[PDB]
Parts: sequence; C-alpha cells; structure tokens
Amino acid sequence: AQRVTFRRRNPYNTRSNKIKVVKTPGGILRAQHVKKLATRPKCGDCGSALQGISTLRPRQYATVSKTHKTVSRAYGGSRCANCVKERIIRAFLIEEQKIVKKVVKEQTEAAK
Amino acid sequence: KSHTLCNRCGRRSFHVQKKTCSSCGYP
Amino acid sequence: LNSNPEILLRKRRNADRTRIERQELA
Amino acid sequence: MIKDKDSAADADDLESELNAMYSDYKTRRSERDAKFRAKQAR
Amino acid sequence: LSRYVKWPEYVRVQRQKKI
Amino acid sequence: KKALKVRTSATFRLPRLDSYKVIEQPITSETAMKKVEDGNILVFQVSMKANKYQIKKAVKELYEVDVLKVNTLVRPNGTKKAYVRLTADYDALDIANR
RNA sequence: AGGCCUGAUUCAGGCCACCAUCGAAAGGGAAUCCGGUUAAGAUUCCGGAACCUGGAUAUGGAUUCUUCACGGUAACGUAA
RNA sequence: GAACGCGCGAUACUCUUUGAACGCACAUUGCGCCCCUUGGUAUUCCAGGGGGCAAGCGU
Ligand SMILES: [Zn+2]
Repeated sequence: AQRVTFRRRNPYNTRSNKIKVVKTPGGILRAQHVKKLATRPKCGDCGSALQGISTLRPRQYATVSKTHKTVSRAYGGSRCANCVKERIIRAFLIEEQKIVKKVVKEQTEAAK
Repeated sequence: KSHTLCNRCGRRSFHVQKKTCSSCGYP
Repeated sequence: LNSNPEILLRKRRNADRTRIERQELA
Repeated sequence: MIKDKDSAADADDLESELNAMYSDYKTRRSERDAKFRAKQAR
Repeated sequence: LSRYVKWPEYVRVQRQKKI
Repeated sequence: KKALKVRTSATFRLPRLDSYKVIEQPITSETAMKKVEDGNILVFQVSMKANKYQIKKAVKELYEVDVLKVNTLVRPNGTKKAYVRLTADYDALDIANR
C-alpha cells in the first residue's frame, strides 16, 4: 500500500513518461519508466505488417544482422510475398500486351 | 514577471515578450 | 612468421584501356 | 556545338527569348493570388 | 517554370539594350 | 561563323590557463578530509574556466599521481569544487601529507 | 545565394536543385539498475552488476577450386 | 555604461564577461569553421595552448 511517483524531471502524465510499479529486492515498491513500444515494419504497397522481420526501435536496427531485418526473396524486407507476386504477373502481362500491340501496329501500317 | 535583466544596463527592464529594454533600448 | 618488411607498389588501374584511348586519340 | 552564324535571325531569336521571359515573369508575378487564376480560368 | 535563372541580371540587361 | 554549344546549364551560378591557474587551493573541510581519508578522493577548488580534462591533467602534472575520475560541481559562492578520485596505486592521504 | 564527382597532365567536362536563423526543461529523442552511505548529497557518491555511441585495429570463422554461401512447393529459415 | 571579482583586472587597493560590440545564436556562459603547435601508446583517436572568421553570342 506504498505510494510511488515519477523519478525524472517531468511531473505530467504525458505519453513520453509512463510508470510501472515494481517490487525491488529491498522489499519496497518503486516506479520505473517504460519506453515506447516498437512498431512492426509495414509493407510498402498494402500496409500489412511484414513477416519474418524483427520489431525494434528505429536506432536498434543499426546493431542487428541483415538476416533479422530482411527476407531472402526479392523485395524482401520492403514488400510482402503477395505484392511481389502481383508485381511479377503484372509486369509480364504488360510486356506481352506491348508485344501484341506492336505486332498489331506493324500489321495495320503494312497496308500502305 | 513582465521584465527581466538587461545585459547592456543590468536593470530589470528587458521585456521578455517584446525582447526590448524600456530603459536603455537594448538592442 | 619469419617475414621481411618491404614496400609494395600497387598496379595502376585502367592502364591498358587508357593507353588504347590515347593511341586512338593520337 | 553548332558552327553556324546568322545576322538578323539571331537578333529575332534573342528578342523572342526576351519576350517569352517577360511574359513568364508577368504570369508568375500575377499568379500570386488565386483570384487571378480563377479569373483566367473563365 | 521560372527559367529566367539561367541569365543573371547584368547579362539580361546588356542583351536587352542590344535589341 | 560562331561555334556555340547547345547544352547550356538551366541555372547560372556564381563561378593563460595552466596547472597553477587551474587548481587554486585544496578544500580542507572535515567532510573533504573524511573523503580524503576514506574514499581516496582529493577535494580541490578549481577555476570556473576549467573542465574535467584540465583538472585531471593539472592534478597529474602537479602532484604526480594517476587520476581515476573527476567530478565537478559549482558552489553557490561562484566557485568550482572538484572531487578527484585517484587510482588504487596511490594513497590520497600520503599526497595530502605531502 | 552551393556542394560534389570524373580525368594516363588539359584546367576541361558533368550532376543536382532551393534557401540563414530563432521558436517546446509537458511535443519527437541512444544508453543504469539494485543495495549501502550523510548533521545536511544520490537513478550523480561507494560496492556490485550492465548498457549506448564513436574510433583505430588484431584474432578465429565464412567467402568450398581457386573469385560475392545455402535450404524449403510455399509462407520463410540462416553465424556470416 | 553594465556584470563578476582583487583604485585595479587572474601581473587584479597587464587589462576577466560584456557593451557601437564583430564567427553564429542568446532570457542558453549554447553551437561552429580555419591555421599553427604540444602532450597522452598514436598516421587515424582524445585533449591542452596560441592566432583568426561581422562571367557575359555587350562591342
Ligand atoms: Zn503487401
């Protein structure tokens, strides 16, 4: 039933300073400031959370290996699997349509 | 607390909002 | 491991290509 | 890199460039308010 | 855009006097 | 005939603080002497223009001791106090008696 | 209204656009905890324990025939 | 003229911080760049000292 308060300069209940109450090895209750939770990286096309990539603070990514923040597939770590599949299919079909349109133009200009 | 210390003259005449001194005109 | 100090001169980069371009230029 | 010279065509081109620059300057200085853009729309 | 930046003021004035 | 280039750029651009000055005097209060005796910490008064690097260097030069750490504070009377903790190889009391 | 790059030595060439600065101890923000200690100091001192950032460097391992590694249909996994 | 110190300025009964006040800011003793030099293992790192920074197609 012991009351605890902030341990830093800020006296206001702002998002920046949030308090948890913990029992120290001295048998007493004491406050502890909690950091902001990390946010999962999101896909750049659909905005869904990327799978297989660890969730860390922006500056904590500078200290981990590349396998913990990428995926072995192309666009891995930036776009998800379904978006890459759509990109591949769309690019191939667009190229095929360009070929067909070029053949049609060649035929229609071949009359004269 | 409308006024604070003026660096040029040392008086409590530096208006904090206006950033000007009412005694010596600093700056 | 029983070494011997010495100074090594690295090979110049793009020497043959530059020689060819100079020859064509002249 | 063009190795040609024109006597009066150069003067005409220079005058055209100056006129285009002045027109662009007038348009840029006048389009500072959206009322002018709205008037020019109609 | 505003391409007039390709000519400084003195060049523009001395070419305007040419016309 | 004039030979003028076609590719033209779209924009035209324009073509007195030494060891004896750093340490002014030691602090000889009973708390400071207690720190000297027990904590291996020499308490000094230093100039207001000296940082921790200068205090460490000045102590090292003047007293020929190895400094482990320096902690400085500014006293209400406008003077700076420094706690200099020496390395375990040196005894602060021996330096104080010297 | 300025910075950068290329070049067997020829100063030539090339790229880019856009404005100083001030303004938050309640906004954004790299990282420290416990126990003890004073007449009056503590996430600051003491004891133990741990993190963050920047830098120069060495060792082991990988880079598998000699030259920038693999596995799973897949989501994806990995000491590199 | 002001602030802080011992009439004077760390050489204090040479000339600190300022001020028309001048590297940039300023209600912060806050933030930079350049040159020389010295020390701590030292070509790299860290720090100290000294001195500075208000072309045109016109002829
Ligand atoms: Zn997606």
